[PDB]
Parts: sequence; C-alpha cells; structure tokens
Amino acid sequence: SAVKAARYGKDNVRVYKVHKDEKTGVQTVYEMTVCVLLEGEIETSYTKADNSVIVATDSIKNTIYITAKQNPVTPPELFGSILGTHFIEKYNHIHAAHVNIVCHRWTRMDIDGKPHPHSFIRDSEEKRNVQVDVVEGKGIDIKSSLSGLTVLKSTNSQFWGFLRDEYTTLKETWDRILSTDVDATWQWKNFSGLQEVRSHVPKFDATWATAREVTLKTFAEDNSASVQATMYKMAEQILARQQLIETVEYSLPNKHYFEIDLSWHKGLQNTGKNAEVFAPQSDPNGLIKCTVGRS
Amino acid sequence: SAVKAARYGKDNVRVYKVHKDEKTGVQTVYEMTVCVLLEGEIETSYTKADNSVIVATDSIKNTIYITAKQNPVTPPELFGSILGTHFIEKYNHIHAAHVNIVCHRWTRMDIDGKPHPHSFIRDSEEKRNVQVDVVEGKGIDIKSSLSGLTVLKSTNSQFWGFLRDEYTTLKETWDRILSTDVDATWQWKNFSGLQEVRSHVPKFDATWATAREVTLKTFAEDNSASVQATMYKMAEQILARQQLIETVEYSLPNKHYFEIDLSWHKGLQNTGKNAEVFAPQSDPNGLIKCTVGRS
Amino acid sequence: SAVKAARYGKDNVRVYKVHKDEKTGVQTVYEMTVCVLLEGEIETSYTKADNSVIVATDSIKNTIYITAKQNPVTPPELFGSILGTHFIEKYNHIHAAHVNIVCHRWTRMDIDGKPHPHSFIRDSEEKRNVQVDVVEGKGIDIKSSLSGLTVLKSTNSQFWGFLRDEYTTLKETWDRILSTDVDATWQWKNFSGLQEVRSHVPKFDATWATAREVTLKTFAEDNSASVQATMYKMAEQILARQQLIETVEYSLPNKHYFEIDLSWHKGLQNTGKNAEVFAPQSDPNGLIKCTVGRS
Amino acid sequence: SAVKAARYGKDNVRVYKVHKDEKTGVQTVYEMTVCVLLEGEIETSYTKADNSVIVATDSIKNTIYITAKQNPVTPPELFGSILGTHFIEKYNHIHAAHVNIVCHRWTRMDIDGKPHPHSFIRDSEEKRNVQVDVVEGKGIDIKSSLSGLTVLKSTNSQFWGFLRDEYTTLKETWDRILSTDVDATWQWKNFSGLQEVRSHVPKFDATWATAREVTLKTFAEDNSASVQATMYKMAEQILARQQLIETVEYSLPNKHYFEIDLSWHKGLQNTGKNAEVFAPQSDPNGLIKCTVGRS
Ligand SMILES: O=c1[nH]c(=O)c2nn[nH]c2[nH]1
Ligand SMILES: O=c1[nH]c(=O)c2nn[nH]c2[nH]1
Ligand SMILES: O=c1[nH]c(=O)c2nn[nH]c2[nH]1
Ligand SMILES: O=c1[nH]c(=O)c2nn[nH]c2[nH]1
Ligand code: NA
Ligand code: NA
Ligand code: NA
Ligand code: NA
Ligand SMILES: [Xe]
Ligand SMILES: [Xe]
Ligand SMILES: [Xe]
Ligand SMILES: [Xe]
Repeated sequence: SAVKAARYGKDNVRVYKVHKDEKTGVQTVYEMTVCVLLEGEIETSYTKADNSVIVATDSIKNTIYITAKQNPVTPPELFGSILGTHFIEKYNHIHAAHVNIVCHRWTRMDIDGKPHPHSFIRDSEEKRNVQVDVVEGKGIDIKSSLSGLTVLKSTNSQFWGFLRDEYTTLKETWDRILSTDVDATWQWKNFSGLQEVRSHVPKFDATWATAREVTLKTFAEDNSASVQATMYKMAEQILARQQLIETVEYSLPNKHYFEIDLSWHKGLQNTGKNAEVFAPQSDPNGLIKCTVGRS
Repeated sequence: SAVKAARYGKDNVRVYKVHKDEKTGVQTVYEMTVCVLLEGEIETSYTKADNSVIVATDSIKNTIYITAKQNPVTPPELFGSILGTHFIEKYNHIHAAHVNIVCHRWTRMDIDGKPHPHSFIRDSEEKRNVQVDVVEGKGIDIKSSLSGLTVLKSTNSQFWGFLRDEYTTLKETWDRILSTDVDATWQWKNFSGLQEVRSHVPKFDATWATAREVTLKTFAEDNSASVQATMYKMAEQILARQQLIETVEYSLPNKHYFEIDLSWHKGLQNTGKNAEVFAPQSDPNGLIKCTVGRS
Repeated sequence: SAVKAARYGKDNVRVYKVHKDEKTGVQTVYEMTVCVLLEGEIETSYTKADNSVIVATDSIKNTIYITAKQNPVTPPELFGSILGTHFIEKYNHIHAAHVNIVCHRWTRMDIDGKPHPHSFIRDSEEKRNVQVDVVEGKGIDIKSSLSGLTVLKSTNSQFWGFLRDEYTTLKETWDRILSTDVDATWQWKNFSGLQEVRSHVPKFDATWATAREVTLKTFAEDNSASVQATMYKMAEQILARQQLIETVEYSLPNKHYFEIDLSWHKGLQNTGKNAEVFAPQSDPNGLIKCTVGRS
Repeated sequence: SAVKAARYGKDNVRVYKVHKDEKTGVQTVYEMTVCVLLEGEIETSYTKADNSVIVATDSIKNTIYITAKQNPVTPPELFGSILGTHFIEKYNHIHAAHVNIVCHRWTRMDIDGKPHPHSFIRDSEEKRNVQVDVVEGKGIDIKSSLSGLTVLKSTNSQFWGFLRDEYTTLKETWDRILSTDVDATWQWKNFSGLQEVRSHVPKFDATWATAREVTLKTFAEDNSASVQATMYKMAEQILARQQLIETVEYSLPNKHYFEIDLSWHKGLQNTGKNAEVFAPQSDPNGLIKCTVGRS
C-alpha cells in the first residue's frame, strides 16, 4: 500500500480582531472561523512514524493568530491568500495550503438613529466564506461564497409542466410559497500569486455585495417558473457584472410549505385561493444545484 | 403510588399564516412554533388505561391549525390566550392549558429602497416568545420574552473589585470585550380572561419593542461595571415604562473573548493596550440571572 | 424596583478525570459538563455596582477543577453535594449553590472478548445527570436523571378509545410503532448534609441502574395502551424498589412514524396489516409528562 | 453563459422499513435517511423554463418509498444501486443518479439476557453510510463508510520529534490522551451494473464489520506515534483484507484534552505524571486526513 493523498492541519480556529481608529474613536470588529490544511512531502509521517516532516497543528494555530496580528483580515480573500502563501514559502517541503474562512456578522448597532462607535449585533447567521487553495508553482485559486441567507416569498412562484408518469402525485401549481437557504459560490480566475491578489483587492467586497444584491433582487422580482429557472437568472447576472469570475455555483434547498385541508372541519376552506394557514415541512426537501460558466 | 402532576399535548407544531391585503396587494407572513400542554382530570389515562379522558395530541395539533385559520395570530400573547381558553372551555375535564409560542422572524425585504410586497428575509435567529398559562377559575398568566439577541461591545466594559481569595486567578480589568445572548422575560399582571387580554392588545407589541430598545440602548451606552450591574439597569427601565408588567427576568451568558499573549514570538505585543487579536471561547461561560420586581 | 431573585455562576465547564490503578494497570475515565450557580447576599452587585460580594465565575471554574482533583467524581450525586457544600461553607454571604452535572458515556472497549485497560467508546448520547441544590440550613436536595435514551418498538403498542369530537381525525389503532426519547428523573428525600449523602453512596449507582433497567424492560414488555399507561407502570416500579425516592418524573416525546399509502401506484398495499415502509416524522411530536409520588 | 454542471433531487428523505418473520415472530427494523440527485439532459429547465425535462423531486421521494417497498433495503450498497439504476433506466434523458444513504442504528434490546423480538435501542449516533454513483454506460461506483464513531484512549499515545521553529510552542510528549471521531470510507472497484453488485452482496456487511473491527483494535492496541501513523496502520489492514477495495480514506479530528496546572493553588500537582484532571477543548481541533491505495 501507498499514500495516494494526505492533508492535515487545524480546524475550527476562532479568531476575533478589533481595529481602533484613534482619530474618531470608532472601533470595528471582525470575527472568523479558520481552517488550514497542508499538503506536501509528508508521507513519511504516516508510513514511517517520521514526525520531523510535521509542522504541528498547534503551530498552525499559532501562525493563524500571528498572521492576523500582522496583516489586515479583510477582505477574507486577501487574508486567506496571505495565510496560505506563508506556509508554502516558509516550509520547503509543504507545497499546498488550503485555507477556509467563515466570516461571522457583527453589524454596527444604530442607537437613536446614529451608528454606535463600539457596539455590534449579530444580525443573522448568514456567512461570508472563502476557500483559498495556494499551490506552489500553480498560483492561488479562490472561491468566495455567501451561505445561510434564508428567504421566503409568499406568492409569484409557480411550478407546472413537469414530467408526469406513474410515480407522480404532485399537482401542478400557479401560485405557491417559495423558500430557500441560499448557498452561492463564485470562483475567481486563477491568480499568479499574492501581488496579483493584492492588485484586485477592491473587487472582493464589491463582488460579494453584487452577488448578494443580485440574489435578493432576482428572488424577489422573478415570477418564478421553478427554482432551476430563477437560480440560473441569478448566476447569469453575476457573471455579467464581474469579468474576473469564471463560474458561479448555486445550491438551493426547496423548503416546502404544505397546504392544510381543513374541509373535514365544518367545511372550512383553506386550500387553493383560500389557503391562509400552511404547515412548514422540516424534511424532506428539494435540493437544486447548478454551475454556470462562460460560453 | 399516585399521580402528583400530569400534563400532555403536542410540541413542535410549525405554523405559517399569510395575510393578503386585496387593496394594496401587500402580503404579510407569520411563522411560529407552538406547543400546547393540557392538565385536568386525566389521571385515569395513566393509572387505569382509560383513554376516554384523552383529547388526542393529534386533535390538539388540528385545533392549533383551525384556531390560526379563524383568528389573528398576532400579537402572540392574544393568539396564545385564545388557544388556551379554547381548551378549558371546550372540555369540561380539562382545567389548565399551557401554550408556548416561538415567533420566527420574516422581515420584509427592501429592494431598491422600497419595501417588497411579498418577499421576506430571516434577519437573525432572534425570537419573540410567549408562555400563556390559562387556568380555569384563575385567569390567564402571560410571560413574554425575546431570546437569541446576540450582541458584543469591544470596549466600555470593566470588571474589577471582586472577591479575591486562594481560588482566584482572574485579573482585574478596566477594559474588556463584553458579549452575550440576551434572554429577557417580562411577566404581565394576571388577566381575568380573554376580554381583559383583548383590552390590552396594543400594549403587547409596544412593550416588546420597548424591551428590545431598552436592552440595546443600555447595553451600548452603559460603561459597564459588570454584567450584573448592566442588566439591572435594563430591567429597571422596562418596569418604569410599563405598569402592567410585574417582573422582568434576564438570563445572560458572559461569552468570553481571551487575550492572546504573542510575546514569545519576536516580542510581539498583543495584550492590554496592545490587544488586537483575541480568541473567542466556546466554553465555559459565565451565566448571570436576575429577576427584578416592584418595591 | 428591587431584586426579587438572583443567581449567577459558570456554565458549560467540561471536566475529564482519569483514575489509574497501579496494581492492575487499568485506567477508568470520567467526563462531565458542570454548571454551578450561586445565590446569597449579592443584590448589591446588581443595584450598586458593588463587586465585593462577587465570587468571580472564573474562580468558580477553578474551584470545580480543584474539587475534582481532591475528591472522587463518582457517583455524581456525591461529587455535586461536595461541590455545592464547599461554596456555602467557604463564603459567609453565599447561602445556596445549585450544581448541575451531565455525565457523558465513556464505555470500556472489548477487544477480542477482553476488556481493554485504557480504551473507551462513546456508546450513545444517553446521559446520566444530577441536579443538586445545597441550601444553608435546609440540607441537600438531589434530583437524579437519565436522558437521551432513545428506543423504538415495532409492534405491541395500541391507541384506541380516546375522545372523538369535531376536532378529531386520528384513527384508532391496535398495532402501531412506539418510539421515544426517555427523560426520567427521581427525586431523593432531602438529606441533612454531606454526612448523610455519604452514608447513602452505594444507593446512587444502584438506583440509576434500576431506573434504567425498569424503563427498558417495561417498554419492551408492556402491551402498551398509551404512552401515559406505560410510563406510569415504569414510575410505579421504581418507587417500589427504592424507599429513599420521593417522586419519579417522566417526560416522553411520542416520535411518530406514519403509514404511507402507496395504493395510488399499481394498487400497492402498504397500510394496516400490509404496512412495511413508514415515514418517520421529525415534527410535530406528542409530549407526555407525569410525576408519580407515594399515596 | 452556459450550464457547466447541474444536479437536482430530494434530500433528507427519512425511511423506516420493518421485516416480520411469521415463523419466529421476530421483527427487524431499518431506518435510513436518503438523498437522490439526478443529472442528464436537463439544462433547458434552467435556461428556458422548460419543466418537461424535470422528474419532480416529489416523484423522486415517492420512488424512494416504492423502491423500499419492493426491494430489500439491506445492505445499503445494494439498495442504493437498485435505486440509482432505476432512474437511469426509467428515464431516457437522465444519465446519472447519485444516491447517499445514512443508516441509523436500531440495535435489538436484550431483556433478561434474551434478544427481544421487537424492541430496539439507538446505541450511539455512529452511522453506516453509502454513496452510490450510477452513471449510464460507466457502471456503478460505490463508496461505503462509517462515521460518528467516537473513541478515547487515556494513555499509549505520544507525540514528539515534530518540526520546531519560531512558530512552535507545543511541548513534546510521551504520554497523552488521544480522542477522535472516526470517519472511514472504503471505495469499491467499479461495478459493471446491478448484476455484478448482486454477486458481491455478502462482501458489503462483512467489509463494514472488518473496517469497524480493524479501526477499534488498531486504535486500542497501537502505541501511537501520531494520529498520522495510527490511521495509516488501519487503512493498510483494511486493504489487505478485502481485494475488491481500491482505496481507504480516513478523516480524523484530534480532539484535545489539555492539562490543567493547579500549582498556583497550594502547590497542587496536576501535570505530567501527576495529571488527573483535564480540560476537554471544544475547539480548535487538529484534522488529519489520508487516502491509502495499492502500490
Ligand atoms: O497526532 C498528532 N498529529 C499532528 O499532526 C499534531 N500536531 N499537533 N499535535 C499533533 N498530534
Ligand atoms: O400514546 C398516546 N398518547 C396520547 O395522548 C396520544 N394522542 N395521540 N396519539 C397518542 N398516543
Ligand atoms: O461581569 C462579570 N460578572 C461576573 O460575575 C464575573 N465573574 N467573572 N467575570 C465576570 N464578569
Ligand atoms: O422548483 C421546483 N423544482 C423542482 O425540480 C421540483 N420538483 N418538485 N417541486 C419542484 N419545484
Ligand atoms: Na514550500
Ligand atoms: Na374545562
Ligand atoms: Na454561606
Ligand atoms: Na437514462
Ligand atoms: Xe430561487
Ligand atoms: Xe449586559
Ligand atoms: Xe413509553
Ligand atoms: Xe487515531
């Protein structure tokens, strides 16, 4: 037997950083969860109990804190690239670093219509994420994403004209609830290294903001023919607005809300046009995915 | 042996309701999770296998949907009171109903600066809750609450002057991070029945809004001497603003963020005045509670 | 306004302890999660920012580790009583300690039919818990429990003869699946103090074992007329076997498994006597509680 | 823009099946969670709102229940292969089916030393899983796995001789706790179709059992030089025992238990040879992976 693939490192490293503006007194906080996994010439730690090739995962953890101390942590695409580059440059025998970062929301509070200088609220479990793969001699591959964005529209969703056979019971509908948790990933063109990532820094926040805005607007305004059709419209628009993106991937659950027939009880009408009370279903759920790229 | 206490019913009943304004086309959604437990002359179902006294939990579930169809579901204090009253009035041998309601946020989306007529976002896992106890001959006891409101301030929190003995290692501090998840409960004076609850209907939303606003403002503005001192200030203000509240209870975790000493690494300064990078601690956590009532 | 009630302390303190037998080489591990909340003359920390009355929650955490170092941690009833007593005796102004302990399973592995000396497996998320309230001048109140014991029987459960009215759709049944997660609590007679708790030490593990065995046997053997009837049989037997228990409380979800009618598809028979494939329901669930005491 | 990849289907489909032996009266239950995602000529549902190509996810759900009714559900490798084959054969334009199955434990209860005929216990959250990819013209690819197997050994784990540089604070150790949650996946050689999968049916349960046994024995008996070294030993043995496996992958968290220095308190000795009480760390954690194949 032989080692075909191996990676190891530290997961679930929680990091908080504060920036203090001395002029204005305004403080800004960042909180992330970081995972770093390394690859390289490390097979002998598995096969021969040779620990000499291991950069201890505890040291990886230290490195994350030190790197956050000495560098900006925003945008996360830049921080991840710095962190990944560090490992492949510092260690001769490490040839790839894989960095995943989940950014948690700390949104500045408004108190009496004014932005507070040092108080923050977690407005939703929506995350902004990055996956950065730094591979020696092959540059930096970055996938950026938003996840945990939960939305619902109460009308202007339809689903009819699907295949009907002996396995089908679903009725066609011209008016239903549509609710989902959005997972959207945009993959950047490969970057040659840290200098190139630095040169595009302003595009990272702007593209995140565009992806979010396009997702919300399209969801709200599309008279949706299906999850498939609506999500494709989202991805098409993101690609049109940022030339440095190669692909956009969406993964969307269809979180079902079922009509409840109450007619057994005194002829109460609660279906079709009269539907007011619905039963949200925890499971099962549709799951629809698509990756859209350029012609 | 004897039955000393018994209650039974249906938990985790998810309910969604939509209101459609025909004039404006505007839709408003409500989504809740409901639990109803009943008490009464039901001991024989336990001791004698006498099911004749059991209102099936499946029927309780049906009743929740039917009641939501025929009544407003907002404010939840009113809906819970209607639901609880139904059971004690309908069934001679049922003498108490305990209704818990968790309201989930569906906040109307703003698209291009305008409120969308039928699209909604889950902005945070913060909940608004009620517990309604309807007891035959003893009226209606309502506890209202907000929970899952997660906040952090990066300065203007202190903690010094605590007891120091041979079990103490904690250093006094004049500048720390304070972060918590707020659980706040206000208990209404007992209501004689549904007519009285209906007469106070406008106070329920207003008091929730006041409780939330007081919590946020006090947290942000208090130069906090301790969690204890800050939370007391919150509760005092809520009681001053709503005479129909008897008690206010807060339960607050102290979610710790630890300094990281980096001096071992090239004398890097990251403690005290130089602290920028911190390690959020998942556990353990302080837990501080208090119930404040009137003199 | 006035402080009506207050308690504070440290939650989620994870503790592991190992015992090493030098003679046999056998090691035994214990892992717990501990919460300690204190009450006493501490109102001024809330009302006057007087921290002098506060035993820091960080010190409480230290005390838990120190106490675990110097004392046995098993049975948890004894450990909790030692820990709670410590606080009320050490601190003049602290008059109550509330200690909750969750014990996690680390079951010794059998390798080739032999018990391994130092290797363990987490066989299920079932917990053994205690709640210990130590109140100065009023002794020690202990509630012991097991929770997270998940069981299912595929037949020998019935449910018929319940109340039928205009809210009822549930069909009577003479053969159904019954599945639940068992939460069972036995409350000990009040103990005068630590000496008395020590004198009953062997009863704690034995009664836990009896409670577990009675629960499992009764569940498996009862041709169940309802959850209510079966759980009462459990509680009755536990009270008969341990005179030092005053009350037994059970809280049992009814985790529903629904028949699936497949007759629409080529007349396939999958209901009643022909039911083979079922749909487990995540929610809603019945919830049935009862507290049984002595005549 | 163009669709580069697309798949859609139903996730989180809970299924329970009972087998009743009429001769012995013995019942056996199976409970699973199933996900089925399809690929094929379905791009037009995304790009042109052409639902005619969509097999509704609701129909996929129906198909899972119907297939479970008409076929054995064990071993899951066989059930998944039947289910995946169904979709590619039934629908001309569907060319790939991806089936994931999580099997939940329902272990027969022993009551008074005898196996009970119809009562079961969930002994741990350990799962047995399969991923089956059925691709038209390319056969059936099966990955089998166990996950959620949580173990700890209190000694006979070491970690020394790792790289030490200016980022290292970790002390070398010759005696530590090792605890992990095991995720192990074995990938079968490609099968030409359902006939071939059927011909190997007895190997599926046997290989699962072997993988489990090897994992437990090696963990318990290895005087571990590192997680890396121990896991490699596991994978090597599994490959030696089943020639039809091509690769074995392990993914293992290193769940840390930290010594607690208590010397500040009356010189109490709780480190090194005197370490008895430890602090389990919820995060961060090491994460170590490896894929082992044949020379
Ligand atoms: O077994 C281990 N492997 C590792 O790679 C490591 N890094 N720190 N501690 C460790 N333990
Ligand atoms: O055992 C049961 N008890 C109940 O109270 C009930 N209500 N519906 N089904 C039920 N089953
Ligand atoms: O605000 C606080 N209150 C407390 O009681 C405490 N104990 N340690 N740190 C603390 N902070
Ligand atoms: O939008 C939808 N897409 C689908 O593929 C589907 N299948 N059932 N309902 C559905 N809704
Ligand atoms: Na390198
Ligand atoms: Na009544
Ligand atoms: Na005292
Ligand atoms: Na096909
Ligand atoms: Xe969508
Ligand atoms: Xe606070
Ligand atoms: Xe039961
Ligand atoms: Xe391991």
